[PDB]
Amino acid sequence: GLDVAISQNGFFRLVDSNGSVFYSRNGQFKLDENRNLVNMQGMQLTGYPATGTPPTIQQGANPAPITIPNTLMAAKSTTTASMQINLNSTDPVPSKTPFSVSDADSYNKKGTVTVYDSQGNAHDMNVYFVKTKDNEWAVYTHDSSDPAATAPTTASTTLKFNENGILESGGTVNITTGTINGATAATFSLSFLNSMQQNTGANNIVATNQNGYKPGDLVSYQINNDGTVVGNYSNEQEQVLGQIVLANFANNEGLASQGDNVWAATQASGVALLGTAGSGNFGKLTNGALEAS
Repeated sequence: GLDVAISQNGFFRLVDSNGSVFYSRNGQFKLDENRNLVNMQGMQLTGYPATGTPPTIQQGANPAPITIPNTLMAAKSTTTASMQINLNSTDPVPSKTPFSVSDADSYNKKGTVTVYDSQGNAHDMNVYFVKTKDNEWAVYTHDSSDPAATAPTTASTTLKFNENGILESGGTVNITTGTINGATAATFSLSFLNSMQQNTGANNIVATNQNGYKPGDLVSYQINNDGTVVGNYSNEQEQVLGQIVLANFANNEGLASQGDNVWAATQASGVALLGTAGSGNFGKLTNGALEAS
């Protein structure tokens, strides 16, 4: 239940299911099963549609019932990931060889980042750091979520730090996951940007990130003060969904009262002249609204 009623001039422009056009300052809307914003009589709020990719609102558009679709979005295979680590320059070179994901004294640090394939399966990617000599650290990776994956015997990259402990080379490497339940692997660039070798400390992962996700439910929608309607999604992205139109008449005294505070245009009032809040004839909405799904 949204509330964007108008203490100002301007009317919202509504249509009934037959396309007849009505006007009201009442701003109480519910999102119905048809994915329209409707008043208590079931009339549909109208505005300019969004078109293109990315979707945008054009100046040339016919007002139409606002929709807030409601259709899902696909999954998203990971193509980037990052891990920022602080490594201890005083760490020992492990004496236990060879490196093995199962021998905890064969490496200096282990971290994890969960990535996704196109089907949305999670792959828990384990990342192991093995100090090889002064200022150099071999990095092994392994998809812990794939039982058929070969154990890592060769490093995916080697981090080299300069005398000041700043990352000098080896900080970017393409990784391919294993496969899960017959689905194709993810292939992503793994970045160690902003990783450093401290003069003294304990090996510690400060941050990880990646850009994939599972077909997953999302979050909120809002009406901005220019009447643009935007959806907010759980992938940290947004989509414009429409833009509410306002109407003005040459003679408001001529409008036919329909009861409640709803009105119809007449010969006496003149035709509705349309625009948007915050432009031309119309000032901004007093605030807008924000609603969780």
